[PDB]
Amino acid sequence: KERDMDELKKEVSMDDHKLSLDELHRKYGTDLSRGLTPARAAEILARDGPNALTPPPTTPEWVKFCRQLFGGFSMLLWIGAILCFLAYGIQAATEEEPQNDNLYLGVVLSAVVIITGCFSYYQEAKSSKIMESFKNMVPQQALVIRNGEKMSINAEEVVVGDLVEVKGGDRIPADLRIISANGCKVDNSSLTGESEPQTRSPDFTNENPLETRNIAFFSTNCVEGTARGIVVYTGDRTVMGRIATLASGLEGGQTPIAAEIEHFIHIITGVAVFLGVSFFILSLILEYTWLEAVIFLIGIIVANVPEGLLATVTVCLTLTAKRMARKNCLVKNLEAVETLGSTSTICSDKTGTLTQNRMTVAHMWSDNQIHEADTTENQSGVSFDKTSATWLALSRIAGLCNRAVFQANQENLPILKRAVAGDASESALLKCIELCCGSVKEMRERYTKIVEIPFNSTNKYQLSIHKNPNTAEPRHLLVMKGAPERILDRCSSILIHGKEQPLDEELKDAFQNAYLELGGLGERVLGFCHLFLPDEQFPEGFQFDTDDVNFPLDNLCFVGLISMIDPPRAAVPDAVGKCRSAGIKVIMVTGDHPITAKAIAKGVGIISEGNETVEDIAARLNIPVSQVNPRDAKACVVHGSDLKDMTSEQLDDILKYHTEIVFARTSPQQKLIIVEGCQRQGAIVAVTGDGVNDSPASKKADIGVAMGIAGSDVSKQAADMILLDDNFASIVTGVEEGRLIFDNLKKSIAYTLTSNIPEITPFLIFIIANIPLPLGTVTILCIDLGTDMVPAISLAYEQAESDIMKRQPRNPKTDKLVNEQLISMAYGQIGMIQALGGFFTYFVILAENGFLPIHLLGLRVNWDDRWINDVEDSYGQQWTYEQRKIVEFTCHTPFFVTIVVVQWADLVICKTRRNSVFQQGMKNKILIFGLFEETALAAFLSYCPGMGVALRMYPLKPTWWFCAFPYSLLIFVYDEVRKLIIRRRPGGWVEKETYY
Amino acid sequence: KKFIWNSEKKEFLGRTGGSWFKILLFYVIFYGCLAGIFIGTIQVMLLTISEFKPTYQDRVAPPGLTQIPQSQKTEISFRPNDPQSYESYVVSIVRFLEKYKDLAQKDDMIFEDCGNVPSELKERGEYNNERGERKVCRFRLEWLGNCSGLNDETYGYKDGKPCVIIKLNRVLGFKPKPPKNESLETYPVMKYNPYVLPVHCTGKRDEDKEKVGTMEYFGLGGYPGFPLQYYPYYGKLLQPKYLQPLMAVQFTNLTMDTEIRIECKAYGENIGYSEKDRFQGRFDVKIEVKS
Amino acid sequence: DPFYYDYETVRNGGLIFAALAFIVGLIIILSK
Ligand SMILES: *[C@@H]1O[C@H](CO)[C@@H](O[C@@H]2O[C@H](CO)[C@@H](O)[C@H](O)[C@H]2NC(C)=O)[C@H](O)[C@H]1NC(C)=O
Ligand SMILES: *[C@@H]1O[C@H](CO)[C@@H](O[C@@H]2O[C@H](CO)[C@@H](O)[C@H](O)[C@H]2NC(C)=O)[C@H](O)[C@H]1NC(C)=O
Ligand SMILES: CC(C)CCC[C@@H](C)[C@H]1CC[C@H]2[C@@H]3CC=C4C[C@@H](O)CC[C@]4(C)[C@H]3CC[C@]12C
Ligand SMILES: CC(C)CCC[C@@H](C)[C@H]1CC[C@H]2[C@@H]3CC=C4C[C@@H](O)CC[C@]4(C)[C@H]3CC[C@]12C
Ligand SMILES: CC(C)CCC[C@@H](C)[C@H]1CC[C@H]2[C@@H]3CC=C4C[C@@H](O)CC[C@]4(C)[C@H]3CC[C@]12C
Ligand SMILES: C[C@]12CC[C@H](O)C[C@H]1CC[C@@H]1[C@@H]2CC[C@]2(C)[C@@](O)(c3ccoc3)CC[C@]12O
Ligand SMILES: *[C@@H]1O[C@H](CO)[C@@H](O)[C@H](O)[C@H]1NC(C)=O
Ligand SMILES: [Mg+2]
Ligand SMILES: [Mg+2]
Ligand code: NA
Repeated sequence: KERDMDELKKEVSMDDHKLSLDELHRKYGTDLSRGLTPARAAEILARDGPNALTPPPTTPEWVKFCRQLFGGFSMLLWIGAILCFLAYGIQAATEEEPQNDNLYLGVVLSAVVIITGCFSYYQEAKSSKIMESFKNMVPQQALVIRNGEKMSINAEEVVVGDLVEVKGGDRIPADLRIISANGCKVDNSSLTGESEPQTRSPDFTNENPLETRNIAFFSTNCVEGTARGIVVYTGDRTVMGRIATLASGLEGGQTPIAAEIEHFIHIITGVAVFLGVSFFILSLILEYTWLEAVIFLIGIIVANVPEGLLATVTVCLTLTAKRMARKNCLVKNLEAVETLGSTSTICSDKTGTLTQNRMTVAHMWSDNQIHEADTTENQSGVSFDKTSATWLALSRIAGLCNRAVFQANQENLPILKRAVAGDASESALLKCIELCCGSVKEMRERYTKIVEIPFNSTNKYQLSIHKNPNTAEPRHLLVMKGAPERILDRCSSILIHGKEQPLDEELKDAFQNAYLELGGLGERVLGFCHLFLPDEQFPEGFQFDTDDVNFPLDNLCFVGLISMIDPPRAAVPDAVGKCRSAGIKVIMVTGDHPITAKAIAKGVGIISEGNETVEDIAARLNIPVSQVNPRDAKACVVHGSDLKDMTSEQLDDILKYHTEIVFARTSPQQKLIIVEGCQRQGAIVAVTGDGVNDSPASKKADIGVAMGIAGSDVSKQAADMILLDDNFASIVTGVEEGRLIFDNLKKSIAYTLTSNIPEITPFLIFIIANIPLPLGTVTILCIDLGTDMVPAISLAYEQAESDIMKRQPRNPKTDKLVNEQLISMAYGQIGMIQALGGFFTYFVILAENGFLPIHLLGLRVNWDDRWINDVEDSYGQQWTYEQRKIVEFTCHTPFFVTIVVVQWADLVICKTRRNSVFQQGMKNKILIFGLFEETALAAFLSYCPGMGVALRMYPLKPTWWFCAFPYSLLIFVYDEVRKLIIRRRPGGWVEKETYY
Repeated sequence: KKFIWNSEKKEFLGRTGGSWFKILLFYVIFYGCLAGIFIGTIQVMLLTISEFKPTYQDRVAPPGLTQIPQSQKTEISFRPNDPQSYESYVVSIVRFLEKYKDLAQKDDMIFEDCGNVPSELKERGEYNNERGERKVCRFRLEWLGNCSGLNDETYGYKDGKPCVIIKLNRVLGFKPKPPKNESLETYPVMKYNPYVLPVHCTGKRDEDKEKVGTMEYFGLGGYPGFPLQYYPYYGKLLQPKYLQPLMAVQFTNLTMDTEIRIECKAYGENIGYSEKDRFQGRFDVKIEVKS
Repeated sequence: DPFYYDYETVRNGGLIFAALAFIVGLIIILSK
């Protein structure tokens, strides 16, 4: 019945906040000024549960180990091992002196799966381990009023329906219902995604419990001021709690890489059972009994399963994940490293992910000129002209008349990332003056503050009078700031390059259009002004007691405006440009106000310049919006207020006809609906978020990306990839590496899949032509799990053949990892030449030892017999059992060496899929070592003392080392001219048939 | 998604007809060239070997020692009464000695009467084809006394006290070298040490050596071995219908209804042994005449 | 006799090569 629970969680929350204080207190039975008695609080504490989210569902380590021992690839090797023991059972109990080949192979396959499980498990567990070192859960106590007394208790010890007081800086414990506020501004950034610090007013404002101001929220911090409130929701019943529980209860889906692995297995086992069944029927048609034919069936099918490809693919993914971890881009999932490359639509979060989520000084107005300040997090932008006197006056008005100062440990931290006490606006101004106008430390005390006038509830203004330390004038310096309309109403003089001028409308209207320029840009603007009081009328001893008119409200000297907003992160615009360059559709999904979301989208690249919305065209023609055609609007903004009353088909149409989309004022549940809508198109979706609202979106998306520091812990756990450095450019690195490793996997797979033809053809013609076995089991293991291991891994180190960030994202229904072209090359052409070369070495050895190839036909009937010790060759010589058997094993060993020689050229041609080996170049040092190690190991397996006794691999007469040479050169030349024709003829045949 | 069989826009099993023809034609030409290349290289390989001698002969360094009853496990278990119990043995003995009858060796142009006494080796020039088809020394069944007879189409062999002849593995250019007169304890044998390769049978342990009472050997002129006048071998091409020497061994005093192991070890300097191949040089048999 | 092959010489040489080629590969993946 959990379906209904998850459904009740996908619905947007409701509340009873809109209630009179008497109605609220009667519903909760709580005193508004004294809270409640401690006994009642303890009774509720032991009634419904402590105020804390239920811990995540613990995942035992043996469970995820067993998880790594299963899957799809390991499952194929498991059925292979089981088929080996089945064939062994059919061989042990039915025939005399049964061979232990199948048993050896079965336990080997089991060991392959187990070892791969241990390695992959250690990697995923290592990621989870370093992730556990990031839980810096510091206990936080709340201020609760109970029985009429102020008590500071643990957050979990807080209950429902009791008065709670919060001070500027304290984090809101539970979900409160504000009853009495005083300049209280809370930070709803991590929950609803509202950028600027939304104030909290006790009066009911909006029907939406999120946009309203009489509700404090879980995981939100009180920015400034103080407030009181009755606890309404506690623990998991909270807003962010109901969101977190939803994130834990959503499905992860199937990664694209895993789906490609499954499709690959479909083709592998398809041809495996086809060959096994057709050859089983053929063997029964010949002479072999059902007893032997069954072994032939299981043998041909099992032999067609790449035993070593599991470890090679796992190591490949692990290597790319290693590179991800080097750039502080951790991946909790070993296959999630690839999902970025296949992604075709990225749903980003504005506040926190795209933006820095911090008020920063944007632009300044000086001498009727707009000056853009540097808004980069690392300070790597253009610096404004900081030399004029107007800048000095403006900077003094901002640095002096502002209730903001640094804190205790703020000394070694940078100027921006450090902590500041006060309003977010005042903090931005303080950071700007401390970064561009020297230091505000001595600049503040240089002007002794006499009398201050803080901000006002109505007709907001902040002024103060300061002394003057300049050695040229003893007059008093009065400074004031506020909303541009208030300053325009209380000013007459205007500052320009040092001197003053009247309020002439020629430059005053020039100030008004600049005000609308910065305001329309989605920023918050503040006007700054100052004036010199006449020391003749206000002497150095006349204390301007704060009661009456001691300062001229009007006749002040306006210096300029100072705008501010949360700027996007440093490499965010460039990264978005790269994603759109790669063909990835960027869709901003945020619950912030549209007035800012549209501007940020224009500033990052989600809304291109020149593209208009339906409302933009309606405004450009001075006509109602119901007239213009939405098809004439490339981009569109979707208000969350309107998204609620929408169907699936409507959202589908929004995505299909609008290329640049910005979802604003969207609830976390609506973020989930948006991601599901993008997934209905059949595209790969990546969601990059930070707040708790991005938790249900990061969990359902094909790949979730969380911020390593600015991201909430819930969404950070529900994500599949973490950016420890918060560098959004890692998204670009990710899509690049994902496409790269995808192609490298294709190459590596084609390599291991090429060796299957010469591995199985000996046993096939052993049944057809009735000739001695050309290649044994152990020798095949020396190729699949021995030599070719390093070449396959080295194939992961291959670089880009062309610009991968220039091509469009891969089509999930078309560009598969293992297409029919790959099989047409490995199983069809290259592996065929390798098999012919192996048989060549076979006949070379047997003919040189006295068994001409023509004479080998029908010889296995007596060749494998252990007692016919007088088998006649072509020269009349009689060979005993062990003599000809020694020849057979010393015939399996060079066949294996032949596999290595042909794999030389096969590796070189698989290294490049389109470019000539001369174009790409043998610069892969791991590949060079892959050839040296492969060759040296192959020689060691033949010439080491005791190999014919342990592995039955006898030494090779040196001439054998040159039997396969022409076949290898042939493979290299054929594939080289193939890629040459694909280069010169990019049209049809060579590309659509062989290019994989 | 697995009904891509056909469509009204021409696709079969996944692709169109013209595409099926293009791919099939390509694969036929490609595989045809691959086959021609493999055939040409295998032809060069055939050109690197001669018709009168194998290039490598070291894998047959120690010659083997086989017997006439090619038993399933080198075991001779039968009943002295039931004629069908030992039919599988007698059939193989008659088929083996079918090429040694006096009528089979009748042409004087390919057969040469070696002699009634084992003599020195007979080298018929070099192994080239400059000389004609070499002659093969005759070997009549009369040499294997008590194990040849003058029986009819069916060689009435020994029911009690069976016969087991031994044969030396035919090797090209192999010249057997019997041990020097300084015989290092070689189990009583005749003084004809210079022109015959000795072969002596015995038990395997203190039990088998006791159960096997008396053994009687038969050979050319009565010597337990192979005469050097029949070596070396010049290949099947130059010496067809060649008859390698034979030597019979009869176990007279056996313990009926008891499986006993016999090891017939051939001695000589050019005769090697192997702990892995119980047939290289030596030879084993498990006789059990259960009545 | 032609029935003897110096397998120890070829074996020793094969191991010398299997050692040299491997140490050379190690030098290859260590560009210093
Ligand atoms: C071959 O078998 C015959 C039996 O048919 C053996 O002839 C006997 O020989 C012993 C001496 O060992 C005489 O006492 C008997 O009178 C003989 N009997 C017959 C019927 O001839 C002969 O010895 C055997 N040959 C060998 C070499 O053992
Ligand atoms: C052939 O073997 C038999 C044994 O099967 C020998 O005769 C036995 O001799 C022992 C004394 O050593 C007696 O206890 C047995 O009763 C005898 N058995 C029979 C059946 O006679 C016999 O001496 C052997 N003969 C030869 C020529 O080796
Ligand atoms: C033991 C012997 C007789 C078996 C003979 C098997 C040969 C004839 C089979 C094995 C693999 C086969 C090929 C497998 C792959 C391709 C690509 C496919 O899209 C069309 C068929 C085509 C072109 C096949 C042609 C026939 C083929 C070469
Ligand atoms: C195609 C070229 C550039 C690759 C270089 C690798 C070739 C030349 C190397 C790889 C392995 C080598 C062989 C390694 C083992 C043996 C046995 C030894 O006792 C004699 C040399 C001999 C017969 C070598 C001959 C040269 C050889 C075939
Ligand atoms: C078009 C051209 C380049 C192809 C010419 C084919 C060459 C490269 C092939 C044809 C026959 C081949 C030889 C066939 C015979 C022998 C003897 C054998 O015991 C070892 C392999 C060895 C030594 C081969 C080496 C390579 C070889 C000479
Ligand atoms: C014992 C065996 C029994 C049948 C013949 O008497 C040949 C021998 C030796 C080769 C051996 C088969 C049994 C099946 C294998 C184990 C086989 O599945 C296989 C699986 C993987 O590679 C090969 C195909 C050939 C095989 O190796
Ligand atoms: C071997 O020595 C014996 C005497 O010990 C002698 O009778 C015989 O003729 C010798 N044979 C050869 C070939 O020298
Ligand atoms: Mg394999
Ligand atoms: Mg956010
Ligand atoms: Na997920």
